[PDB]
Amino acid sequence: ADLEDNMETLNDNLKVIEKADNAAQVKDALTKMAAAAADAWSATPPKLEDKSPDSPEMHDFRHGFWILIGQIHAALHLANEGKVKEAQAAAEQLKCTCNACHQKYR
Amino acid sequence: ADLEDNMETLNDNLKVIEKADNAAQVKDALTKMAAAAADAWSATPPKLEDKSPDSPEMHDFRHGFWILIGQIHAALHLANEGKVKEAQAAAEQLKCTCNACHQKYR
Amino acid sequence: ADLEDNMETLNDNLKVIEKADNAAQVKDALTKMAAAAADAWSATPPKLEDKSPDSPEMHDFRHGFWILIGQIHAALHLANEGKVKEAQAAAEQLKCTCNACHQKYR
Amino acid sequence: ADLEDNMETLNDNLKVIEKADNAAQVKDALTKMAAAAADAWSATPPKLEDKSPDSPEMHDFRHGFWILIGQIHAALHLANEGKVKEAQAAAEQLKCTCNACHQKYR
Ligand code: HEC
Ligand code: HEC
Ligand code: HEC
Ligand code: HEC
Ligand SMILES: [Co+2]
Ligand SMILES: [Co+2]
Ligand SMILES: [Co+2]
Repeated sequence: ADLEDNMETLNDNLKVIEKADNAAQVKDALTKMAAAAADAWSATPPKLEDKSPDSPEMHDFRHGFWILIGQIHAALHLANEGKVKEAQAAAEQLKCTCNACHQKYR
Repeated sequence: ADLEDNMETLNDNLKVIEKADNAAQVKDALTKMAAAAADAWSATPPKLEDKSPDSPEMHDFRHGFWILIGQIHAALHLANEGKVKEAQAAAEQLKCTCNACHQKYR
Repeated sequence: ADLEDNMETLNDNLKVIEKADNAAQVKDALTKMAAAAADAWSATPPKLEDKSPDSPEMHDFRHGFWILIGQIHAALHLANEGKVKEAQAAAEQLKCTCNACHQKYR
Repeated sequence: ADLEDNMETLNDNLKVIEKADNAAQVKDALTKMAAAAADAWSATPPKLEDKSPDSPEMHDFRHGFWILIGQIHAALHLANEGKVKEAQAAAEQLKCTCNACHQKYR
């Protein structure tokens, strides 16, 4: 999917996680975030189009998704074992990763 | 120093970094925040003084300073590279982690 | 490429790095290793193939490539700074992470 | 405690974890490792004695304990859950962090 749609998927499912009651909903929302992040890994953002696909900026772009994916993965571990509030607090910290990439590249 | 002094250190040195002119000034303030974060790591915040030190809430509290310290290290690494403005942007992003802990435990 | 071929790309490029004489060779090789690692991410290894894709085992498998990719990125960071010796030593240390996953899933 | 005594604690408790047989054993050994890495953070290694305490080298040194403490804390999360196999696998991957710092600064 394109970068914009993966970003909507990330945004929509963070909202799902915030308002969720129960493990299964959080787990499904995180699984979809992980898939959208993995898909977005390979995109070139509008503001880096004139940069070489191996420039530091493009490396650091992919590095932001690497951080995000690890955080999603860890939240998924918590959700998978029923720790819903812990998973939600993990999701609130990973918002900071969204913000840091957005400040540099959005 | 106690937890309240550490937080004032963190807060004050965010302002120092924002208005700094050169890499040495950023590096010194970040060093002070790394020390105040490492010191707060072992504190018990008032809202958790009725939980056990070996409790999921205290482990999360401690984990929060570990996150903050890694982000402070990343910003120092930029300062050690002479990248003043980048280190300053990274110091600004710390606020998201400050807030994420405060939401839970302040 | 399949997992086999990703694994063989990782093996070959470690040698490339080991015998490299400039930063551009090391960067190149580390970039191909990052690529193959990301490709190996989504694979299912034989020894887990009668296992649920949601199992702790398959989560751990994926986590192992997340670890590897992070170390490769750190080695790339050093290569971008022209630190051929540091980047080579970091590359050589990747073998511990290679070996650690092999011990579990091979 | 001195750096040697902390490394002895780290080393001895790795071995206990590899040969442990109940949860509390792993948890207690990890808890001790957590403490020893915390203490060691603030030390100066012999090969870095004639370097500025705020040089990149001493910063990288401290950062290596930051990585190690993070990994110990994730292993401890598993142990505190009853996931002892898990946690022992996490223990094996920590060795790579030991080795990487040793190669550089021991
Ligand atoms: C990141 C850089 C920051 C900054 C700038 C601040 N904090 Fe914290 N903080 C935490 C707790 C539990 C408290 C309550 C302390 C108490 O009531 O005793 C605070 C408080 C503060 C303050 C107010 C201090 C006061 O005297 O009332 C300020 C100005 C402040 N902080 C700044 C806990 C945490 C964290 C736990 C993991 C983290 C991380 C931060 N705070 C981060 C920051
Ligand atoms: C990870 C779990 C480990 C383990 C099991 C050990 N270390 Fe370290 N280590 C570091 C340095 C600078 C030294 C030399 C200290 C000196 O010269 O005084 C060591 C040494 C050791 C030893 C040998 C102790 C002896 O006196 O012979 C042992 C058994 C040992 N270590 C175990 C530095 C670091 C780190 C810095 C970031 C990290 C992390 C580790 N070591 C990790 C571990
Ligand atoms: C880089 C490493 C990023 C991370 C991590 C996250 N986002 Fe992002 N996002 C990024 C870019 C470069 C852009 C601009 C894309 C474009 O085509 O202009 C975006 C955009 C968004 C948007 C707006 C999408 C749109 O319709 O234009 C949203 C809603 C968004 N991102 C959300 C989001 C969330 C919730 C994230 C963490 C969970 C996140 N993004 C991470 C780059 C990066
Ligand atoms: C798990 C997270 C792994 C990491 C990290 C690395 N490897 Fe790997 N490797 C893994 C598996 C499950 C296998 C078995 C593949 C199979 O289909 O049986 C392998 C295999 C290899 C091989 C042999 C290739 C072959 O066709 O048999 C090699 C040379 C190899 N692996 C090397 C290697 C290197 C150099 C790595 C990192 C730099 C590395 N592996 C990481 C799982 C995982
Ligand atoms: Co579209
Ligand atoms: Co492929
Ligand atoms: Co768990």
